[PDB]
Amino acid sequence: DVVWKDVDGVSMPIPPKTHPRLYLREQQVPDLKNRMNDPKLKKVWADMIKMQEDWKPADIPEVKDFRFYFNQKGLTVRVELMALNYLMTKDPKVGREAITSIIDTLETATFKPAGDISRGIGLFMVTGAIVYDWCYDQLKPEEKTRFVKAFVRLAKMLECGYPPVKDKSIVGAASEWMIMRDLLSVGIAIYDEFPEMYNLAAGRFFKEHLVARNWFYPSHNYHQGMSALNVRFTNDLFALWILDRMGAGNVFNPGQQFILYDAIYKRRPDGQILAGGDVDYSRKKPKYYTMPALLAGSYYKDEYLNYEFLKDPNVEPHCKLFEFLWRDTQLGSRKPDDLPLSRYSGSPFGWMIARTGWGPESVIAEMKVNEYSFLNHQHQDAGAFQIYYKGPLAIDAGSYTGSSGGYNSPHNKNFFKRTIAHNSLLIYDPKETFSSSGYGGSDHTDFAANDGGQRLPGKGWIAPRDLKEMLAGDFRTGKILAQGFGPDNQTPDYTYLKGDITAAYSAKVKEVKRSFLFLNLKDAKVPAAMIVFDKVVASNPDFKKFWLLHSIEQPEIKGNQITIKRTKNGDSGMLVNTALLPDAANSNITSIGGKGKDFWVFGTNYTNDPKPGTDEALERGEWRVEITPKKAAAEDYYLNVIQIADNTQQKLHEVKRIDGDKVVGVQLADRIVTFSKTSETVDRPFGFSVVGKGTFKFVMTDLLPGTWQVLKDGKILYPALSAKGDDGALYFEGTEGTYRFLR
Amino acid sequence: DVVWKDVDGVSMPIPPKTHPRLYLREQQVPDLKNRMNDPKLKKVWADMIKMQEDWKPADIPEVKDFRFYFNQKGLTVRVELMALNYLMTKDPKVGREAITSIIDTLETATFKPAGDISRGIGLFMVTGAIVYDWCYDQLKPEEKTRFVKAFVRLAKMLECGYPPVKDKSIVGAASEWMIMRDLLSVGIAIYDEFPEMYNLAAGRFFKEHLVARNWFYPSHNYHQGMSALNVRFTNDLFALWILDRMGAGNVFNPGQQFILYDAIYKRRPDGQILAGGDVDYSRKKPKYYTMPALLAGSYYKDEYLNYEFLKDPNVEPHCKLFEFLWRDTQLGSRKPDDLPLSRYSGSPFGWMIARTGWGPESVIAEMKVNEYSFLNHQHQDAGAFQIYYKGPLAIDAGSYTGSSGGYNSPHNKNFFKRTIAHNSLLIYDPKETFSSSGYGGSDHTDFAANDGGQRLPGKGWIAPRDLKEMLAGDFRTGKILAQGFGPDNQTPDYTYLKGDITAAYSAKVKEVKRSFLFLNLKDAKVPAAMIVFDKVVASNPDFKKFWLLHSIEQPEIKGNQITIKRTKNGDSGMLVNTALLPDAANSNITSIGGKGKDFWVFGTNYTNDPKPGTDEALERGEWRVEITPKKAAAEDYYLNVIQIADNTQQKLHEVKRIDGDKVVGVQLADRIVTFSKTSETVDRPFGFSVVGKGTFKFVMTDLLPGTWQVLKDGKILYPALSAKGDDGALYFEGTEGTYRFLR
Ligand SMILES: CC(=O)N[C@@H]1[C@@H](O)[C@H](O[C@@H]2O[C@H](C(=O)O)[C@@H](O[C@H]3O[C@H](CO)[C@@H](O[C@@H]4OC(C(=O)O)=C[C@H](O)[C@H]4O)[C@H](O)[C@H]3NC(C)=O)[C@H](O)[C@H]2O)[C@@H](CO)O[C@H]1O
Ligand SMILES: CC(=O)N[C@@H]1[C@@H](O)[C@H](O[C@@H]2O[C@H](C(=O)O)[C@@H](O[C@H]3O[C@H](CO)[C@@H](O[C@@H]4OC(C(=O)O)=C[C@H](O)[C@H]4O)[C@H](O)[C@H]3NC(C)=O)[C@H](O)[C@H]2O)[C@@H](CO)O[C@H]1O
Ligand SMILES: [Zn+2]
Ligand SMILES: [Zn+2]
Repeated sequence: DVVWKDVDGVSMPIPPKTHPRLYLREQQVPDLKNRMNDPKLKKVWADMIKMQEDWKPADIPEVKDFRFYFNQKGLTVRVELMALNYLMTKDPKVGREAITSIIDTLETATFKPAGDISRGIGLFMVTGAIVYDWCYDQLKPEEKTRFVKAFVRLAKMLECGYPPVKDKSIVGAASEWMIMRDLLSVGIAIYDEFPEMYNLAAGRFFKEHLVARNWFYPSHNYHQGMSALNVRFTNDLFALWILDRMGAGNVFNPGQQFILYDAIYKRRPDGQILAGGDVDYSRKKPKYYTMPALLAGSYYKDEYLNYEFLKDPNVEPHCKLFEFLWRDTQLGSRKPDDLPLSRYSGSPFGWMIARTGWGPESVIAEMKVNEYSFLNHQHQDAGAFQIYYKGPLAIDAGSYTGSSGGYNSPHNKNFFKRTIAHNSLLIYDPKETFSSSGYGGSDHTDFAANDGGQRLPGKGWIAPRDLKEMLAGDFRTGKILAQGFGPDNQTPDYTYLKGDITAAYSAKVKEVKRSFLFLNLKDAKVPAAMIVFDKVVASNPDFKKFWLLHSIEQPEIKGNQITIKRTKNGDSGMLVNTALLPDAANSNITSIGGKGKDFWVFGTNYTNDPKPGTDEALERGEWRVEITPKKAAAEDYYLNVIQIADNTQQKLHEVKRIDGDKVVGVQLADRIVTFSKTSETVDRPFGFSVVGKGTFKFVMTDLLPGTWQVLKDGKILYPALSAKGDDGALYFEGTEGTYRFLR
Repeated sequence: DVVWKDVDGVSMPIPPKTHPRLYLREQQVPDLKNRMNDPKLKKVWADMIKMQEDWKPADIPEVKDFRFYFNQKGLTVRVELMALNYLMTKDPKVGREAITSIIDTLETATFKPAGDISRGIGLFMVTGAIVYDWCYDQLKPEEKTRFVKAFVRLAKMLECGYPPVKDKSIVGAASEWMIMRDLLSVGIAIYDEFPEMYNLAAGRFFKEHLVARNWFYPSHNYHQGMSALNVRFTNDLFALWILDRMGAGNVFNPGQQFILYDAIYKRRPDGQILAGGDVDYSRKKPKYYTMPALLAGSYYKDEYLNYEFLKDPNVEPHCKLFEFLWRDTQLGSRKPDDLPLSRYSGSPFGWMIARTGWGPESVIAEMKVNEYSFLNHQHQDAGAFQIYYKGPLAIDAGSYTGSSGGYNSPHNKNFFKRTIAHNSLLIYDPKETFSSSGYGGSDHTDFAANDGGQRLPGKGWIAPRDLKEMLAGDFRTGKILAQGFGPDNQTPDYTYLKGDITAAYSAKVKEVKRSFLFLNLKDAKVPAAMIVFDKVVASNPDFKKFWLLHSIEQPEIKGNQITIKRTKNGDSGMLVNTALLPDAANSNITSIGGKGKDFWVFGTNYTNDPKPGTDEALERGEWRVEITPKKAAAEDYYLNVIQIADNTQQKLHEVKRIDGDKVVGVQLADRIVTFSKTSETVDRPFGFSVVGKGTFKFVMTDLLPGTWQVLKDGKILYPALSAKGDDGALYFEGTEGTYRFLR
């Protein structure tokens, strides 16, 4: 491998004194002949031969944005294949044709302003880098200088600038192609003649990008939502491949392999993915993570991810070369069916995804804390839950695009990215301000709507530059208190998550806690249920509290019982919530929605109608239920029990609130769940009563870790059970009677 | 109940303006008639009638120490029964007889200096308290003043002094009868006429005693060894009963109920208890915790503890009255047989006791970290292990008393209470001092022997006054890193404990870690095994490292195998330890022992031969094995595998050391166990190979909590398993092959 040296205060690999070193080294060159003859890889080579053809004037848009370049055609493809051919034959004149065909265009290329033009520019730099490195020994001394100058000229055009001192290192445009693929690629190629570019680009990557990613990688997830995952993660994977193939091995935390597992857990039976962050909706074509699946699966030799890639093994034209260079065509492939039904993502996330299966009958439930906010495409949705069953039931509302506009739309700023769009909690301080001066790249606004929701972190709702700035700022939004699933790893009866999300809100609250308990009921009539226990303490009793439940179609409210159904688009799922706390005498349950109220925010509706032929299921939503206390008080508690079944189901389980000693709980089906009445650690004896036939499965939470003793009807049932630290919980089986717990 | 009021800066209950309030209130008085007619409580009443008889001159010792008074006879018993009779009949002249019979003696009683005389003095005060309170309405005004004065005179004689400002509040004489029973009792009785005594005595209890006990109670154990448990804990239980019966409810952490469970777990099949702290040995009569079992069992209505009491329901004479007053004769009783085979005691202890059963064939293994030292009767034994099977095998060596002397003996100071007496670790710094100027009440010595062991905390090896001083001192000796047992709670295949005990030693070390893994092999030929993995980093490579294994009889050393047998006193157990690390080329294994070397400490043997007719089995020990590296180095590791079986078992389990990627481990029987090679958190992929037939049970420790993936032979075995925070472990079954773990 390469030598690692301290450059500008950081340990970094130095590009080896050898060519090629871009995307491969000498030793992989002889294998190109074999990859060429590989059946699997010859469609992709044929594709590249076809890309050599120039655009047809009748198809060339007037605005050539990133899509025009990413759909790479013509000269740049031709020179790349000459460079490749020179690699494989070393015929001097082939290397000459490559160099002479690209040099002049590289020097003079101009790019009219347009959507993400830096992507087109950067791709043009990559073509130059490929030739420079692959045909290096054919370069004349003057040609070397000309390339360098051209490379600098182009780099100055990028959003990150050159030096690359602009934008952000965890999110934003600089967390995409420009540094991790483009600048890096060129830096490596021209290092021997002009080391500055590498020193600067890789310097920022190693100092900032790598540090931030290695920080959250261990919890196997990403923070930009289910769409931005593609572009953002794809680029992490480019840096991974580029530096590895350069000879620096793997520079990322190996946990990087399992990040995409999240996308797998979130796949619906209808080809789409569970919502999260900036996303739009469609029902016309399945959603794919092709490139990340290719790069991650082929590097880490992961069959689950390769299965993901193989669903649609069709890369964007500009990435075809990298599939040809890097794809592992001998790697096996695995359906997700044998994967455990729940997966936990820890700090700084605190996320649980829980399923009842892997097919068309599976319930898919998401529960989130959010210890930190990464902003950009992430939403202020700490504490949010989302449930899908034969259709989206408890939904993550709003849409990224629509009639309102794009990223900068009032809809994004005032609803979509805000708490009120999610199944979370609102405490309304009428005098609270929400500074948004830093949000977006244009059409800025000083303040966003007051939604009674969570803070906008950063300098006017704008992401920090790096982890350094992030940790020193106000981006902490929560603290994971407890978590766990069991008793079986494979098919857990329950999935538990608790967070303190006080830090997500302003000083308008003193304490905001949420405990999720999802139940896999192992039952046909009623496959699943979710229990949500909330403690909210406002600094002013007069700050109105809201508990939100979003849906597509209009909910039915009958007393304490809310029914949500899917009846469209082939969806037939149903959701029924029993409101337990506050009690009947202190509970107001209302629904807001329909046209003019689908995106309602204390006065104003932030209209965002679907663009033509998009979101045919209206998953952006139209309705929400609001539960609010009748009486103004500082401290309040929410207790809600959601059941999930087919919409034709008439008889669900009856729910009982359990009132015991120091505990409040729920009993439905054959399950019992308890929480501390004040949602604090129970460090003293407590107890409650159970009435009902058969055997029940108990989950007791909020318990001081250590040895507990369980008595029933005055007699010892379990002489000693252990509550553990990660969940602070007890699980056991038992029948009806009066229970006592000793600690 | 009573009113709680804040006296001298603490919240504390005020004695009610009513009599009686000592040991009972009006409402329990009518029940005394029933208790009198209770069959179970008649023998105890008859006993008390017999105690009324005075000593016979031919039996009165010339030194009347605490035993002379605790074996209470004569006048004081008579007046107590007259007070009791007055309670039950309210015949004015009975109350008068009680008062007039005791008043003189109380005023003039003198006590010649002798062993723990404060115990006799305090008992005399209790008799006065009983009369004063129970016969209060018969007291003349001048008699009240006389009592008060007499009570003060007597209280000034106590070791704690009066005011009770002397000695210690977590250990020592002041953690016995004098405050928690005696001063407290008198204070309550005379509160209306002289509240100072209660204010002062209860003051210290509530400010100091209670705070310290409530601090460690939650982990259900005690810190003074298996003998001092009686007197020390009994007195905690007196304060419990006295304040409760006064009307203040339970002032202790309810965790108090389960402390004695420890004694139950440590009971051998021969009637004795596993060693720990200051203890002596006998094989003539079973060991009992009668009084603690009585008070704790009857107060908390615990059948397990009542069973303990009923084994020998024979209370010391001076405690007969309290059995009559407080014993629950209707309470049920339980053998320990249904109790889980392992029990964990957390902070500030970090102790695991693990068994294979509850009868004559049970192995009993103890594993200790020690996060703090309480001194007094506790030993400097952080990291120590002890194993019993059909006899004491890996022993806790030395003896409390013997030819050397008592508490102050050179044997106690230089061996018994020191690391070298235990199965732990030594790092010999030849220039280290061990200050002992504060140890003991007499015959003080400035310095104790250098045993290469653990520090002597406190001001010259003397306990702190209270928790306040303790936490601010140098009494921290360890940190629990991980713990756990499973997979089944009832009959765990493994019991795991890991601690960093660096703080137990001086700066002569940088790092000292010990991981215990006990295996219940569920096997007739070889019931159990213990694996011990040690990391030791010295500040000077030249500081000789020792790994200790103590035994009664002479060990056999054959290469890397050490065999220890019991062949005496009906004991037939055997221990075989396979030394894995250091390896053969860096391992020295020697034994020291026999006469002149049984208590050997780098130059000197601290002889302590048994007193006549004591320790028939010589459990004080005679031998130890020392394992030391051949080469001087700063960092060293010990890996030792102990198997346990009958001394007739000829063939044991073959032991294999597992050398893998980032991990070291053990394979024996059907068990696989691994540790981080540096005993650090493994946060990267790791692997190793397993060769052998059949299914194996795996326990991988030192892992980063999160989702792990297990492959073998290059294929997915387990797609996702969860290592939890408390144990940092993975557990699963598998057959032979090449294993790889991903995180
Ligand atoms: C740090 C920070 O907050 N930065 C903000 C920028 O993020 C933001 O820039 C806008 O970012 C969006 C974006 O979604 O990333 C750009 O949208 C364009 O690129 C995306 C992703 O490639 C396109 O989206 C998708 O289309 C498809 C598809 O057609 O199949 C696949 C993906 O799943 C889907 O998400 C999107 O169509 C592009 N839109 C264009 C070209 O108009 C914006 O271009 C970009 O401006 C700025 C905005 O002001 O604010 C920063 O603060
Ligand atoms: C804070 C501190 O460190 N204080 C030190 C004192 O603890 C210490 O005082 C000595 O403490 C011992 C002790 O063991 O507690 C006293 O021993 C006497 O009392 C104990 C308990 O009642 C007797 O022990 C029991 O004997 C029997 C039995 O008779 O069947 C069974 C029990 O299992 C066993 O524990 C012990 O026998 C008593 N002594 C005698 C001679 O009979 C000492 O009297 C007491 O001095 C002092 C010592 O200098 O040092 C302080 O620093
Ligand atoms: Zn959202
Ligand atoms: Zn000891």
